[PDB]
Amino acid sequence: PFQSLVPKAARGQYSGFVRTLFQQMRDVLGTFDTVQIIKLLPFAAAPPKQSRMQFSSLTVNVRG
Amino acid sequence: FNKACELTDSSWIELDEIGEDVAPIEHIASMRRNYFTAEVSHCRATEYIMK
Amino acid sequence: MDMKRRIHLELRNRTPAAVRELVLDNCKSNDGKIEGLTAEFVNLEFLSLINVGLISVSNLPKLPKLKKLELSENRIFGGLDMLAEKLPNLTHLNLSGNKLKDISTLEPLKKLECLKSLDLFNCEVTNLNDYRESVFKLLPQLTYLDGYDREDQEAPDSD
Amino acid sequence: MDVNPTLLFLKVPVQNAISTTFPYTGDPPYSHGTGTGYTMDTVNRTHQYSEKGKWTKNTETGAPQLNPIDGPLPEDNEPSGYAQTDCVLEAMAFLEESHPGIFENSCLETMEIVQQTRVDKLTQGRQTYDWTLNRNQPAATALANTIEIFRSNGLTANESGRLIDFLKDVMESMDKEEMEITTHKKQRLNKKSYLIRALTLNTAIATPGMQIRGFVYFVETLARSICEKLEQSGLPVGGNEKKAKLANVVRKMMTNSQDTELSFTITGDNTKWNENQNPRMFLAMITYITRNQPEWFRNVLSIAPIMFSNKMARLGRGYMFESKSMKLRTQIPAEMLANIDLKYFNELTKKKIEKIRPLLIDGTASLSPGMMMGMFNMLSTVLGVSILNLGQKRYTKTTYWWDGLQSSDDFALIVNAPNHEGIQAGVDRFYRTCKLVGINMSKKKSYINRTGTFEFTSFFYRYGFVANFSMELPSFGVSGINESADMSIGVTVIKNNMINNDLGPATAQMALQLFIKDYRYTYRCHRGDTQIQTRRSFELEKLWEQTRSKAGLLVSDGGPNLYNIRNLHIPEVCLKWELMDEDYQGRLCNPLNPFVMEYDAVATTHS
Repeated sequence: PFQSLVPKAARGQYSGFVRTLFQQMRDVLGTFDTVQIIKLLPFAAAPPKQSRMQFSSLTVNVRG
Repeated sequence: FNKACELTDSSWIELDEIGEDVAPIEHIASMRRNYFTAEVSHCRATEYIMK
Repeated sequence: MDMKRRIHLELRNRTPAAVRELVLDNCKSNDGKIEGLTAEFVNLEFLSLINVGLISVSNLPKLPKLKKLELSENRIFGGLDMLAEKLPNLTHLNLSGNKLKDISTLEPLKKLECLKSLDLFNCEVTNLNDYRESVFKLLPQLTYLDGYDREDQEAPDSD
Repeated sequence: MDVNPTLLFLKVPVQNAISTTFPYTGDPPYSHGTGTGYTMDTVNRTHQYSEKGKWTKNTETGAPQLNPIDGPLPEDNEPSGYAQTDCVLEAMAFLEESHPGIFENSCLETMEIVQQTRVDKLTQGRQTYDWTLNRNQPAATALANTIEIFRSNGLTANESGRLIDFLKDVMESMDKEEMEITTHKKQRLNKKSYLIRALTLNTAIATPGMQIRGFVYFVETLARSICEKLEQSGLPVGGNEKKAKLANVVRKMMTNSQDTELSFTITGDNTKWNENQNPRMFLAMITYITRNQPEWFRNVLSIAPIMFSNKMARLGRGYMFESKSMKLRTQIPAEMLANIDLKYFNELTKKKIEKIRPLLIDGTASLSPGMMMGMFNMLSTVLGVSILNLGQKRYTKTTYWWDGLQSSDDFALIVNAPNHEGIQAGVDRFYRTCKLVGINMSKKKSYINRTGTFEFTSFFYRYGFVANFSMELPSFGVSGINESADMSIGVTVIKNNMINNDLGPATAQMALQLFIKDYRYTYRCHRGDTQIQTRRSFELEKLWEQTRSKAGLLVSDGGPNLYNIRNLHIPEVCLKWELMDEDYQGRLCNPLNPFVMEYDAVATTHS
């Protein structure tokens, strides 16, 4: 259901991004923030696509 | 015109919110409007509109 | 100074087998073709034919190691099929300012295996709609068209 | 690819994507046709179409007048104003016969309307010509000035307040030997000059003075009362109701049009409608409608055509001469067109001026032969419907019979016949019977195609589906009164626009979104969450913090919008009632404020 809100056009590019970030929390020992996981987890439930963009804000559509 | 019909890397029109969608006709209207706004938000025609 | 002269002027008493980057711009073409270069150039990997009045690349030499060719500011209107066979390893082509006017003209480039950039600025083919998408579908191996990859993200430096 | 939006029609029928062909939704930023040139040209055209009439000189006004009625019959497929009085009277008699009592009932209703209507009804209109200033002013100012001048000259029956008394005063003024006009300037107009000033139209490209409007209103009231009873007419109605008539007619002509009876629809358009209708003929038909009626009713209703048939026209502002070798820009007023040497102008304008010069009196130009647009719009439709009624198959006495719709220079004609020769003869009988009454069909703007598809006043009908593109998108912006009124108006605009001028749900929602954006950007009342930093943000922020039920805040108090399609008829303060905090309710609607279809809303601190 969360994936319904996320824009389709950039639905995948987010996932990859987020996924990558999470990997960098499992490789760099000692870095682990619960808040970041609970914040960005639902954004990583779509077929990932790779890109070189540095996202500053992940957008979600509510009531137009 | 050919360049005015092309996408761009930006979001030029940022519309505001609407009340909840209860009526089925409201759902259909919202679906149409959301698809359209997604297809035209990023576009050079919107760039000309806002400029 | 036409090509034949400047080539030697740029040969600098150094044998053709030992050139890795040759620069020949603004010089001339015999009539509309490259003349002066020869197949003995085998170590070359960067040839710049910029601004040389050039109507075609029919008589281009055979450069196995070429990787960075650029024909900008010339007047090529086709005949790019030769570049495929004659430059198998080319991976950076710069066709900007030429007289290309159709996607069909870029069909021959589809058979280059290792292609990474194709600059196509100021060419009448760039005025079409869905220009970049059509080019990226005709040349699937491409990863940077005009400088940007697929989402208008600039190509990273150090290429 | 080279994008070709027109090619979209290769897949979707044209009537489905017809909206694509309408360029503007709004009044363009340019003026299309106006000025002295396009008025002189209209005068010349109106006289040309009646050049074979009878020329006379008006005793009172003293201007040449062309009377084409009962003139030579036309000989070529070109416009002609030579309306035949016998033909028009016969057509209206047949219209009465097919609709018994229509004229009598309409006359009785209009007569009841006359004895009640107040003079105030004459100010609910548009720009009007002030005979006291030779300018254009809104209706109220014109009426007030006319009443003041009438009182100053001794005419005071208008004090009764009834419009008919004002008309009596107007008629008395037309008889006075001298009218004194004192403006906030002292001037005196002799009988002839004032008579011309009251029989003039300024620059719908012309607006009548105040004397004419009084009688025009009653004549058009009778016309509307007649039209409302004719199913053929489509002028008095609008919106969804009009969409019915179209379907209805296509049903009438296709009930049993299947026994080989070929059916054909002519989408038509009458060429130079206004420049062929003859006010003398409007008098000839009003004298027929108002038969066996009180003499006063006929007299009051017969005075609008009488004043039009002698009407004059003011050419306009004038011309502008530019010397590009001296860098000079001078202006020539229209009043000087009667003497200025004809060398400055180009050839076409020179010909126009030369042709119109004989008709120039006191700076105006007599325009007897034809009507002008915007007036008698509903009385012309009655003539058209009468013509459409002459194809009832009891009035053609043949095998082809036509019957359709007409809306004052826009018509669709259905011409059922048993074979193609029948269709080609039933179209000729219409195009010829319709020339005798001065109506000219336009052959370069019409087309005939088998029944099941046509166009009627921008209501495109295709196989039962009617697309309504007659009216334009209204301005979806803040009215500009105050915070409370603007929300009530803007939402109501979208509602009643959806009801009347068919507007899609999705486009309605996006219009609402744009309206909310404009609303929040005019009165700085962005959402509380939103980070826009205006002078009013801080106060809106704190109010956001201390409200537990943030959903109940008004859109003007930095709250969330709650308007969707289902609740566009509910005022804001009553939509967001249960959601408000009791203390917030008390604060907003406190009668101790230091601050406090149209704008139907609740009063709050915002007003």
